[PDB]
Amino acid sequence: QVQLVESGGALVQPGGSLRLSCAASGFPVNRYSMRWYRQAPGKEREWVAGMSSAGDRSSYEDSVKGRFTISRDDARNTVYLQMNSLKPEDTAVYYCNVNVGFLPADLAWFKRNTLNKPVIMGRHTWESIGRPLPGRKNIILSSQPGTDDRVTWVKSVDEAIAACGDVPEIMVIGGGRVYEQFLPKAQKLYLTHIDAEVEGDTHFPDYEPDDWESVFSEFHDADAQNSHSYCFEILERRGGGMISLIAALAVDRVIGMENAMPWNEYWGQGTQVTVS
Ligand SMILES: NC(=O)C1=CN([C@@H]2O[C@H](COP(=O)(O)OP(=O)(O)OC[C@H]3O[C@@H](n4cnc5c(N)ncnc54)[C@H](OP(=O)(O)O)[C@@H]3O)[C@@H](O)[C@H]2O)C=CC1
Ligand SMILES: COc1cc(Cc2cnc(N)nc2N)cc(OC)c1OC
Repeated sequence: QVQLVESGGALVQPGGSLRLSCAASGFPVNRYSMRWYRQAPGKEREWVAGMSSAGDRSSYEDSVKGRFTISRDDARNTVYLQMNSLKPEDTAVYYCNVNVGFLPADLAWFKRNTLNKPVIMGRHTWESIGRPLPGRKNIILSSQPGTDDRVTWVKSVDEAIAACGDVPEIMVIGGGRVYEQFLPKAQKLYLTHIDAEVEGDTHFPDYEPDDWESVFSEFHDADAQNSHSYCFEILERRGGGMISLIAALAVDRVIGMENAMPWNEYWGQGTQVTVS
């Protein structure tokens, strides 16, 4: 449905020039602000350049100012990154990005309901967040050794729970495969229901409503602060422990698309630029 694919990456000599393009599908580039990011080898993703919805404002990161220029062709539904005077430090995977909404209310809800609790998440969700959640014991499930010694890495559901210790509540924070496993064990669901019709590749497991009793619920219209209407909800299991799940669900239980939340943004595949 919605898809971005970059091209133009190449091996290029220092001082040379390159032009990246990002072909968009499923939406018009001139309706949203488009952004370029890049991730140098074994480094964290950084923002490179962006262009506003109307095409009037172009912003650049310090290290590329005067060398890169972003532009777009409304007809070809494509964004471009002209890169000149390439430096070896420009070496990275370059990623196209579209900003289709924001929902800070859900992130405030998430923070408020997880601070001072341990959080369990799968490896893909760790990658989607990209950073430890401060003020929380982070527990990541993965069959493979960890890659970040700031968080606790575990190899099984039972170890994840044991890693939490004796706490009154454990928060399972995603993603789809992890939710499936912890749903049968959960006493409580914190849900954000988002009024967004999006396809994704990750879903919240179907929970049966008669299994669950709503103890809190609160609908908020969309406005200039949250671009989709949303409804917070807290459910308790009829006939239950300390395990809670917290998740934000768009229509039909979609929770994710390529390690991002599709009510807010979509990412491209990335194109490799090597300056050497
Ligand atoms: N809207 C929302 O509320 C949320 C949305 N999301 C979205 O969900 C998507 C990711 O969900 P998903 O793709 O399901 O991946 P998950 O985040 O559930 O993590 C999957 C990985 O976790 C590890 N894992 C899971 N169970 C076990 C186990 N029993 N023992 C060992 N390792 C285990 C494996 O890692 P390995 O392969 O290393 O063994 C597995 O591949 C992303 O798009 C993200 O944006 C994420 C969080 C919340
Ligand atoms: C703190 O930032 C993120 C948090 C989450 C997890 C999460 C986010 N919102 C809700 N309601 N439940 C969750 N389990 C997921 C994210 O990406 C999928 C985040 O980055 C945007």
